[PDB]
Amino acid sequence: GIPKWRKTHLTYRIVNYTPDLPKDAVDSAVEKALKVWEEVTPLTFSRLYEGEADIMISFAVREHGDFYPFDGPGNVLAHAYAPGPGINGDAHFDDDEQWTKDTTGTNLFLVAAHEIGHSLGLFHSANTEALMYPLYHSLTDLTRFRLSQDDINGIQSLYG
Amino acid sequence: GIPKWRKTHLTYRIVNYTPDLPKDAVDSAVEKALKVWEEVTPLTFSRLYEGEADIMISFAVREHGDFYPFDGPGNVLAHAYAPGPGINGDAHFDDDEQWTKDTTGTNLFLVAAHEIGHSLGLFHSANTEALMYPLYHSLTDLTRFRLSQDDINGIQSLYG
Ligand SMILES: CC(C)C[C@H](NC(=O)[C@H](CCc1ccc(-c2ccc(F)cc2)cc1)C[C@H](CCCCN1Cc2ccccc2C1=O)C(=O)O)C(=O)Nc1ccccc1
Ligand SMILES: CC(C)C[C@H](NC(=O)[C@H](CCc1ccc(-c2ccc(F)cc2)cc1)C[C@H](CCCCN1Cc2ccccc2C1=O)C(=O)O)C(=O)Nc1ccccc1
Ligand SMILES: [Ca+2]
Ligand SMILES: [Ca+2]
Ligand SMILES: [Ca+2]
Ligand SMILES: [Ca+2]
Ligand SMILES: [Ca+2]
Ligand SMILES: [Ca+2]
Ligand SMILES: [Zn+2]
Ligand SMILES: [Zn+2]
Ligand SMILES: [Zn+2]
Ligand SMILES: [Zn+2]
Repeated sequence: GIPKWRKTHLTYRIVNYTPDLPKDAVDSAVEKALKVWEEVTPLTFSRLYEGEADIMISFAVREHGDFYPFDGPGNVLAHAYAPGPGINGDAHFDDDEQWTKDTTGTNLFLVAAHEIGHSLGLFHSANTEALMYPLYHSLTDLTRFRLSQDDINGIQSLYG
Repeated sequence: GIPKWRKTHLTYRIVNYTPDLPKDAVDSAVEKALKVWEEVTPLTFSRLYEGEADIMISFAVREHGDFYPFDGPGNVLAHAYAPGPGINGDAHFDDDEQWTKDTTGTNLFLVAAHEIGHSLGLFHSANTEALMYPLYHSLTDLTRFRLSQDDINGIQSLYG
């Protein structure tokens, strides 16, 4: 079993942008989310501006080309696929959500970090404070965010 | 993508039993859980008493031969793998839980039905009342259980 990338150097591409935030803010959020994982593993990510990258990142609403259509405001916020070729490893964000860079609304960085966890092969955690918990919740202060030991052990068991 | 069985006739085997309930009660719970899905799809399940079946069902505690050890009482109640050969499609139940046939404790039938959903290729639902919701909750009256329309649409989109 054990679904994981057979390589440690991964590429990603931000296929399109959400109009909720300025371009630079989307880039920063995605970059930060990736750094969260690079800090505790031997993985590195390189950005591509064309073609197909291992991790294709996009914002879409309702039916968007795959088997799982989004559901409008609320409920499912995004979805990501486990490691593998093609659609696998990709992360889609529901643009019917209002993506933010702060504590209000739906914070892009927080959700992006979680989705990338799935793209790397992680399942959910039972720890209510773990990044990989199933339900989203906003933080009072973003600087209070940190990976729980559960998150670290999980990703390290897969890579190193 | 779309992880699903390439066949509609599946076999299952109850590899071992939990001492929490009498044998006949475990068989009944598993049988009922399978019937839940047979009622809304063209799938059929046949029981095997030896060798490897597509869906291997077992009760275990802590480290049990796979990559994901159980965690003692509470937290993760069980885990099942998506369709595929070998360990894929299998469902493991944490025996550190007290499995019951009624509304108290951890109801085996309810959890088994959910796990089988995963074994068939389903992901979680955002509907708090759907069988495929991420968090377990006991019912006041078992006869009040029924698949939500979300559960039905999901399994039917995969099979028929
Ligand atoms: C019952 C759930 C639907 C509830 C819903 N949750 C989601 O939307 C999740 C949110 C993920 C998340 C969790 C914790 C933190 C966090 C924040 C701060 C922090 F400090 C720590 C952690 C951050 C992000 C996104 C998807 C859902 C995948 C669903 C299953 N599916 C379908 C599918 C299709 C294709 C591929 C895979 C899959 C697949 O898995 C995922 O889990 O990745 C939720 O909370 N909604 C919500 C919350 C508040 C307000 C409004 C709505
Ligand atoms: C944050 C969660 C951990 C919380 C926890 N949830 C679980 O344990 C789930 C329970 C499933 C379930 C949900 C609803 C109903 C129901 C009941 C009545 C009804 F009317 C309708 C519905 C029935 C069953 C089982 C696993 C967890 C998979 C975890 C991720 N992992 C690891 C992994 C390893 C290998 C393979 C795959 C996977 C994989 O996915 C799964 O989702 O299948 C919970 O609730 N605990 C709890 C609740 C109450 C008291 C004590 C504890
Ligand atoms: Ca991909
Ligand atoms: Ca949504
Ligand atoms: Ca939006
Ligand atoms: Ca199997
Ligand atoms: Ca447990
Ligand atoms: Ca037990
Ligand atoms: Zn999608
Ligand atoms: Zn998730
Ligand atoms: Zn297991
Ligand atoms: Zn589940």
